[PDB]
Amino acid sequence: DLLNGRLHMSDLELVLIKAAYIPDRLQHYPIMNSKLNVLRGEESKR
Amino acid sequence: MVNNINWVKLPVILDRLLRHPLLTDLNLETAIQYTLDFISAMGLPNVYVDKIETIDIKEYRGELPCDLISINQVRLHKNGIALRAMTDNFNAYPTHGEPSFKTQGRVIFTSIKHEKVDISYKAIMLDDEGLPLIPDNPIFLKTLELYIKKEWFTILFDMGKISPAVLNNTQQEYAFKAGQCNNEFVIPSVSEMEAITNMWNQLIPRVTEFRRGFKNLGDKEYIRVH
Amino acid sequence: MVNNINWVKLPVILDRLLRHPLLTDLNLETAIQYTLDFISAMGLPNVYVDKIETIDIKEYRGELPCDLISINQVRLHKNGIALRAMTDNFNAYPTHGEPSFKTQGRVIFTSIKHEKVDISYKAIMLDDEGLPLIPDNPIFLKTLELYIKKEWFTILFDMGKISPAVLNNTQQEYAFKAGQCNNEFVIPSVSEMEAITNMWNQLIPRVTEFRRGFKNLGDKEYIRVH
Amino acid sequence: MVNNINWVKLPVILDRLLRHPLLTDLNLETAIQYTLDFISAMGLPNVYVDKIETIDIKEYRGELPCDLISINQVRLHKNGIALRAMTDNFNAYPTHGEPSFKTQGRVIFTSIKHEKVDISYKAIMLDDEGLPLIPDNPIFLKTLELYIKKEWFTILFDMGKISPAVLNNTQQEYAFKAGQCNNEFVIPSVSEMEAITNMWNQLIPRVTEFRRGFKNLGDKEYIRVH
Amino acid sequence: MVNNINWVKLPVILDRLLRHPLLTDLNLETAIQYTLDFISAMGLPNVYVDKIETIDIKEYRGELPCDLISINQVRLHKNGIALRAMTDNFNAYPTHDHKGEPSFKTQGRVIFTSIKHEKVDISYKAIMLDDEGLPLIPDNPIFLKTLELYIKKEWFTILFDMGKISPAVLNNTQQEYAFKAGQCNNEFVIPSVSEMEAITNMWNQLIPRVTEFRRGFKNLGDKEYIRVH
Amino acid sequence: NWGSILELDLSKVPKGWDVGKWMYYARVNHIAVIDSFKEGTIGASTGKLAGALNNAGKGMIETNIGNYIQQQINLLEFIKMEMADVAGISKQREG
Amino acid sequence: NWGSILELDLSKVPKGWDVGKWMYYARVNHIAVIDSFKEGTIGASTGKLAGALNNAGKGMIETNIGNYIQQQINLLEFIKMEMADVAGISKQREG
Amino acid sequence: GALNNAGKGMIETNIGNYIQQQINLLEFIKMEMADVAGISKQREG
Amino acid sequence: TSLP
Amino acid sequence: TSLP
Repeated sequence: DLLNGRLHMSDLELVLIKAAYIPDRLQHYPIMNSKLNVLRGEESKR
Repeated sequence: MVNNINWVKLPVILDRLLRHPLLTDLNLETAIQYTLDFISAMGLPNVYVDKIETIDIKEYRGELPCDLISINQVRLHKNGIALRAMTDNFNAYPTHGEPSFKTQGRVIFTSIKHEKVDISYKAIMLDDEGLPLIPDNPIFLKTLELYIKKEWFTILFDMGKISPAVLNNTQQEYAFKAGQCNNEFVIPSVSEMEAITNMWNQLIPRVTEFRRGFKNLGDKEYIRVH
Repeated sequence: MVNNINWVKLPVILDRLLRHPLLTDLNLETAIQYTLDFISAMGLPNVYVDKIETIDIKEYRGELPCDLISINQVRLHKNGIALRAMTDNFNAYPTHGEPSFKTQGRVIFTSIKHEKVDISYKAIMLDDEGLPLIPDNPIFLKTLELYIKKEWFTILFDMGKISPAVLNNTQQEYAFKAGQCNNEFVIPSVSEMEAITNMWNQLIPRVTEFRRGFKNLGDKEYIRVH
Repeated sequence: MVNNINWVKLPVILDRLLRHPLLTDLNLETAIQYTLDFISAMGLPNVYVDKIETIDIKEYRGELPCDLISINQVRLHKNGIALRAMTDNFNAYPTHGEPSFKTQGRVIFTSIKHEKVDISYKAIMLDDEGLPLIPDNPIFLKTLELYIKKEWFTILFDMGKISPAVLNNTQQEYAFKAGQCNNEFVIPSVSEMEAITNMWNQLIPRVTEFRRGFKNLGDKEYIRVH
Repeated sequence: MVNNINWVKLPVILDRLLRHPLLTDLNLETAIQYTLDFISAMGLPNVYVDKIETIDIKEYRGELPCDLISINQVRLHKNGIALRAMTDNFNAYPTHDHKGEPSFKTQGRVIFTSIKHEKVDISYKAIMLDDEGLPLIPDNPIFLKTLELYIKKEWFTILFDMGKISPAVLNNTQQEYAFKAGQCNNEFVIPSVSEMEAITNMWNQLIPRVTEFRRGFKNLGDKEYIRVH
Repeated sequence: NWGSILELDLSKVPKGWDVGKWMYYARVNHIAVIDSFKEGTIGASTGKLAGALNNAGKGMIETNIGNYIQQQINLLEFIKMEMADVAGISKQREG
Repeated sequence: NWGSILELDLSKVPKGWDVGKWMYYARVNHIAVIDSFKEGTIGASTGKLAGALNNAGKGMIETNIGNYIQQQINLLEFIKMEMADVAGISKQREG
Repeated sequence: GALNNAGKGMIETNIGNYIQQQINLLEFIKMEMADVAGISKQREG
Repeated sequence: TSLP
Repeated sequence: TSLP
């Protein structure tokens, strides 16, 4: 779900939510997808 | 404002003033005038009573309520959209849009002929008598007491009946409590600061709050998660 | 506050005042006003007692308790969602959202028609009699002794019964203890700094503490290890 | 503090004051109050005896010990976790986290229903009589003598029985000895600078000492050799 | 301190004060208090005597000596490990689990340690006494001149509140005390030629020593020799 | 090396405001509503106390340990270079 | 060479606050709450003492031993450049 | 004496910084969205 | 007077 | 007097 663009707010902190709004939840930024897709783009071209 | 306004009558301020043996010739009649001079000169919006009334417009003109002091807004009754003030120099005058209003006395001058408007205005809280009803807030009471004392000591200084250092100290003791009484009634509460924080923190800015009656001004601005 | 607020009656301030023989005409009637003017002038939220009362809203209006001074918060009794502030000019008033409140006198004007709400408010702590109850804290008592001394010496200086150097010392002896009593009652303790430390140091910032009753404000923000 | 607090009685301050032939009408009664003004205005934490005492929280509430002045910490009895501070406005009030406390009078409002908590607090050290016991440190005793001198000479100056340069010299001599006595009781010793040397000098920061009883605050942080 | 602290009895200070004909009603009783108000305000540690005493801790508590003023260091009698200071608010108080580093805390005639049953050595400071039970003052005539001026300053303040001394006489005594009370502070503090060697070894260190408090500050001034390669 | 420490006096947080809820709204707004006409400010306003109780800005408890860190770093790059030259094994010798 | 030493006066640490815990919460928050209306600071505030007890900031024990180090570093570079000329074995001939 | 002097005042609001602060923020996100798809500025030219 |  |  990190690669599919979903953030689990219970994974990176102690929760003290269930509504998808950035004043309480957090925007996820797909900076790890581009690193993995070079290596799956080279395995095919090998 | 942090504190609620508890209302108490005008002879509360003469319990305080006639503790002073030089202010013992004050009546309610002077304090009726000197409180209206203090309620006005402070301009505090938490002292006036918010009332809303529907008035109807005959031909670009409507009769205004009798207790009006300051208009907050004037909105149309059928649409709900609010009227800006009128910049037009030639409003109802014929030759050979976004609607607007204007008020001078007991008249409101509109840009529309035959309609109904709502008026959100401010008035004074009154009594069983027809008298002003003032806050119980002992910072409003203490600078109202120093106001009427400063205006009675000025007459006694002009007459030559008060030393220059006694008017100088009252003018200093009042001028602190006038700047303090400003800050009591102005500084937002913990609840009024969330209405500002949700207005000051806007990723997508809301710039058309006047079309509504400033209803969505303090709404928290939610953004969807992707 | 590092210390605690232990209560004593009003006439403890008259044990302290009448050591000065130029103040030995003061009463319990005179101490009541000049303390309530004082307690309000400092505006310390540690002196007031916190009470919570569920009221019911009838139609955008509700009845407020009799001992109230300043509302901390209003929340919904069924949800727990707190109410922000009424920025609407046209609250109940129909033409042809987020819940809010506005309290002017003994009336609370909400934007919900028929509900029950919890009002966390601050009141004055009282005696066996119905008289206010001051802290025993000898900084508060030393500056309430100096406040009633400053307002009595002002009356004498206007009467011309006190030299300018005597009042100028009391105006200065008060002016230092008025800041010290402010700082005595405001600066956080070793326990109230942990409400600030867990709030200041945050990696994912919390910005919605008003929806809760400011409950999770000083909660520590833990990060998982990976 | 470098020196130790060897306690002596309250008549020690009148061996020193009645050396002055103008202060010969001070009593033990007046030395009692002017000591209590002086302990609280200075607010030095070495003069308070540190006591620990367990209470029983009945329903979000427990009584508080009769000689309490200031709470250092409150912790749970079974776990040991210190309670931070109550930031909530709606603590005991239900609708239709980390623990916390709030102490106003002789009662402590916790967020836990039925539990025991240990309170580490501060009291006044008493005597064989019920009178406060003062340090014999002659920086403290000299400026406590000058506080009783200054508050008495103020009283004489308002009556007109003291030259204005005599109170001005006594206000000057106190203002140095009050800041000198402050620094005598707050400058750390060699034994307490190690508890700051080990706290300040940390490669891996310890930022959670409040969960403990501030116990490991002075512990040296050792780093292995690899 | 550069000079040696020789001890003289208290009537040396009344040789000097009663040279002034305005201070002739000074007594030993008035000079005993004004000496102790002075010694404490100046706070020079070379005026106190260095004493070492072993006391026994019973239950996180020990009974402290009578003549103590201030503790330099406490250590353990078996290890020699020194104790730092108690920052704990909850020292000997057990949880209902009935559940690291030695530390101590001192308020009155009692010491509050973090150890239960052990002997501790306390290096403290006292007042040096006479044959009589009176304080014994240094011989240095910077100390005796500024003690003369301090007793003259507090006596003349009492005459000025009565109105028996002109304001220019107190203002001159407050000035002449103010210089000699700084000159006495600089005399009793500024280290010797022998005591600046103990600071030359501490300040100049290629490999820093940061644990002298664990010892009795014994090697604070020891030379840090470096091998030649 | 800890950071730069601000000496902040809370003499002007307004009346009826806790220090926590004032600072919590001070993070999120970057705007702190203050109150210069508080009763504690009657001295420097009316002129009975020193006028520096209203002004001169907030002091910093700030030591320059960053300059001491940077001095030790500029010595390690000096001595690792001198050990390189003595052996005759430079940096281009290693790469 | 030790760093700059900041001279700290603790006369504005608030009432009842330990100096161990005051500095600890100053490491954390970078905000050191101070008490400008302490009873110890009645001297400059009332005008009975000098105003330099409530203002002027903090003093530094700084000794410019780092400028002295860079002079010794630049003197070893000059001699090692000189001796490489005397032998006729330069730096680009050593490299 | 300021009625013959003191110069002419300016009603100047610094919206030169506010307009420039936006353009530095758009160019940070147009770069950041380029790295997400893996399509650089060199990749489009 | 003023200015302390 | 002030300014000492």
